[PDB]
Amino acid sequence: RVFFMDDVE
Amino acid sequence: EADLTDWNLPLAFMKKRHCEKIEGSKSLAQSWRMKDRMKTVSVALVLCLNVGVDPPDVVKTTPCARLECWIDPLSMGPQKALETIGANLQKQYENWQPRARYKQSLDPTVDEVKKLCTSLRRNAKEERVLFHYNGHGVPRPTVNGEVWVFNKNYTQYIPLSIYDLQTWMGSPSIFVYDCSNAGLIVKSFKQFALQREQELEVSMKNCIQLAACEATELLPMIPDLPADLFTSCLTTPIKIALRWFCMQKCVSLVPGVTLDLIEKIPGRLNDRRTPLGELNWIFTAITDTIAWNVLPRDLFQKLFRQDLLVASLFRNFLLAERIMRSYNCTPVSSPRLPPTYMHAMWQAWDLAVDICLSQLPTIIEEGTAFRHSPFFAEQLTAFQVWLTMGVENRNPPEQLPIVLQVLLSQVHRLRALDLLGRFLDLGPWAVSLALSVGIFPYVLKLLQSSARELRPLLVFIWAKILAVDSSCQADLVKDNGHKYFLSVLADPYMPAEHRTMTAFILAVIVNSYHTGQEACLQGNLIAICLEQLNDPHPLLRQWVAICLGRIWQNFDSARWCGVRDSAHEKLYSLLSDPIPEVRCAAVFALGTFVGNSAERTDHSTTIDHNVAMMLAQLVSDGSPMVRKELVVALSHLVVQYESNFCTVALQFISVYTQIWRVLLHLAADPYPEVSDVAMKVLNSIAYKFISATVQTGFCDWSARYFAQPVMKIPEEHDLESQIRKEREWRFLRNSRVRRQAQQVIQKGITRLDDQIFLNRNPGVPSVVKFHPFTPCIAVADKDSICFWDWEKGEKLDYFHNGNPRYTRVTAMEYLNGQDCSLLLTATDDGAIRVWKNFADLEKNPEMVTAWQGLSAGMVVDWEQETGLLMSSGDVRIVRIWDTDREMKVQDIPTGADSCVTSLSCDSHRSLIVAGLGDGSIRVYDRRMALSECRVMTYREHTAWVVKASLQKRPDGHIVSVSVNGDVRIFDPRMPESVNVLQIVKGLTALDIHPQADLIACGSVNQFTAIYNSSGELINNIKYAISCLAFHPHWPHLAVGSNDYYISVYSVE
Repeated sequence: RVFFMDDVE
Repeated sequence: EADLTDWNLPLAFMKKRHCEKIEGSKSLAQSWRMKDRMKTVSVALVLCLNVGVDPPDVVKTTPCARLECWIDPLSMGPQKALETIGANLQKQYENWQPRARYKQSLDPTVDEVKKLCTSLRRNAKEERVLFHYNGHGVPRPTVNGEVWVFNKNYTQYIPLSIYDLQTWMGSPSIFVYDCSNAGLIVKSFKQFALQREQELEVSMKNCIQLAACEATELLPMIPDLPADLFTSCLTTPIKIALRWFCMQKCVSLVPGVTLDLIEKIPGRLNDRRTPLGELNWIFTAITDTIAWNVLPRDLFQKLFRQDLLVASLFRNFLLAERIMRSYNCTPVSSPRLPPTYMHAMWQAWDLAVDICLSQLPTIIEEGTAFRHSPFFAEQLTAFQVWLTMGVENRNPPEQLPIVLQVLLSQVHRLRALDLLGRFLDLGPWAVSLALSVGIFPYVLKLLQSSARELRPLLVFIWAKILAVDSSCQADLVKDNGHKYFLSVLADPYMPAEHRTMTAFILAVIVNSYHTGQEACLQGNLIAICLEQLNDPHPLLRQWVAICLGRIWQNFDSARWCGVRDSAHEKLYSLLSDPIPEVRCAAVFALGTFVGNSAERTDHSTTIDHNVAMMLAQLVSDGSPMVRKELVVALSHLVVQYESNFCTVALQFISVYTQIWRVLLHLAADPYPEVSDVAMKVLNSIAYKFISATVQTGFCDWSARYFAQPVMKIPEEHDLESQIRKEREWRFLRNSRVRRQAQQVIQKGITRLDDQIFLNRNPGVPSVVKFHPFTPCIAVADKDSICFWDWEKGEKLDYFHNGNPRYTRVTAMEYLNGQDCSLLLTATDDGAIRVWKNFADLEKNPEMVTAWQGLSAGMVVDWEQETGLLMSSGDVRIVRIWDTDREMKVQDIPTGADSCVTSLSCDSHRSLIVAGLGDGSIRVYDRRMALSECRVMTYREHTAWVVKASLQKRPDGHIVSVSVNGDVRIFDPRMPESVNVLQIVKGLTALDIHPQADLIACGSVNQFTAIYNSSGELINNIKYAISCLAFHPHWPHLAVGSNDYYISVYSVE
């Protein structure tokens, strides 16, 4: 992915 | 006043299923999908810095600019400085693309660069390779298209042709130039690409270039900024951005901020909770917003959404352009990006940086707590403000990428998801825009979160996305999001609306998708649906039934699972559901369950027969859509048992015979579409291939519901809407009409001999019905239905009711007379059909619904207040049809051999009366049991009862008249007649007026007596009169003789 999604479980 | 009465009247046959045509919405060409995913497997860093020696071309100033990659070369020796600069640049690039083969080249020779580029291309033949060049230590590129590098002895700069440079490289590659005349390099690259294209006849779009300056322009030499400026912007945007901000006059607004404090800024680029991470996040969001708002959709997807490294490079290139514009420096890129230095988002960036770094002195000295920036909260507030009045398809909001960015973190995740769901609720265009921005992968990743508060928002968003675009089923199954949806649907505590939302999502996931069907079957979705099948919610039951139908569509394992769970037996209950939509869904599910027998054991045959018989009792259904779904189910049955149906058909030229009879009944259906489908199905059996199978659009029509907005208030509730204003005007007109009629009646009744108009009709006027308020009368003929007016005196419409020759239109009624009136036309054979737009200028005749009733002619009596419809005829049965549920509610036996010649009821009471051919006038009260429904039965006539009408007054007086012409007024509380009158020896037709007790009779000798309830002679009009009708409010009477003439009479 282009960005970094955090705090996903 | 009388207004309250009109408002609280249900509008029969006025709903989505009746107005909108039952069909699936055409799927738009969804291009939000990414075509390919490139990766920068390797990166080439060519650094021709020439530390310790100044190029002859440019005479550097005494202070000059000595900062390259945030390193001062002169303080640590030439070779050591060069090596550390290379390592630092590699670290900076790894900050964005940690996984890539970085091969630094420090002051290389043409052969060294050749070998490096060839090796990198061989390693990654079809993946992007970044080529970084620094021409700070070498002379400027020449117009001929050459780049200067060093020889072995470092005594002379040897050129390197761009032609050979790209010959060594490959088509997939991106070039970053940091030179003085980098625009010259870009121009030479483009010219060489054009030369290659010309030569090929007898790699221009694939290659991407980032240049520090235009051909003419020179790099800045200001001592404060780094010498390596373009690469600093591209790779370390935040540090250079903060330095540049600290170099501007805006610092005057914030005293006590200096570059020294910037050097000691706490936090890192990753932890978004720290000031530096928050600043990096804000910068990323602002650059993404600028790119999305400014660049076109295709270029934005190609550059800022293809791969991480290129997207980051261009996002930082926006900042590079903004920074270097102030120094008479114009960066150049291979795809010409429209300028972004004046975009309004840079002001927001400056404000955010100011607010963030205004607290820096306190953090450094006092060690206070860092308060998070309100930038994201303010942007989401702006997005909410836009949504407040964003119903119109105006310019898209500029905060969509901001919402995308804030979705990443958890601080404002709930509000971001709520706002995104609200935006998607706007319509399919909103969801297309959202998916184009690139929310799909991140929303998909959200399903991995176990936070119980995200389930409603996530299911709303995913239901919208699946409604607009059904190709997301593969992605959802791949990521195992169907497990998340099943967990959502398995929670009784969840609100019903979100549960049906998830049911729709699951139905779309398994819609003609074997992988998804298997995944859901292994998820016990059959049991989950069954447990939630009897829930008190129409839409939830409908969509659970649809999901069950789609699960076992051409899937034997799902059918076996349902049989083990007794799915068909439990689903049988929905066949009696009052809501027609749930009945249609259940019929579709049962048909799909039947259609995949695939020649299993005798138990399969028995279950198939049981389902066939349970569906075969659904022929007598009021909803044409449910009958069409039934016809599809029997078509599936036929396909499963083609040979048996063929044998049964050839037999007549006992299970399958019953289904054949049902299909024949559906073939002669009043609704043209159902009849056509049934006839096509039967013809598919006569010539006995796969092409004969037809699938209705009911499922897609239901799926269309989630595409339309749900959150916003319905238009009906809108007080100032045009539709409600028109309805209010119509109700005011109706109230005025009633008041005028009452005033006229209060003045008494005078002789009525005025002939408003005399005309000629193509056929025999059989039944004439007056529209209560608007000046229109519907006259039905043997093969047509005319609509005439007594004010303009012009023929408005001429229908063909559609019934065959032997049949005839017997009864007629005006549904929803107060407003949006329909016309119910019931033929002698039982076919009841409803017409719309029958007296409109710009609208053609339309059929709303129709359904074979029953099965003297046939008599119909509509009751608007309670919404019931009662039919009777030659049969000994008085059926009670409910238009709300579209099912026969009660079946009261007539208990007489003779046919029901007339039928009427008293409002607000159950006093169904019925004139009989023998002469008896029977009264029925439906409140009590069917066996005791009969109340009174008095026989004082021996003839066909022309009209046993009833007065709407509380003291109802059944004015029953037979062919003998003797009037006998009866009461429901007296078994004997109260008034006995004799009028005409031979009577043909008559009508009665409830408000004014005027009984209009006919005669064979052209006489037309309009007498009173007391029998007093009033008029004897001199001209077979086979149709009389009284306007329900006015004292208007229509007379149609055997000759095809129509006249209406009034009192002065």
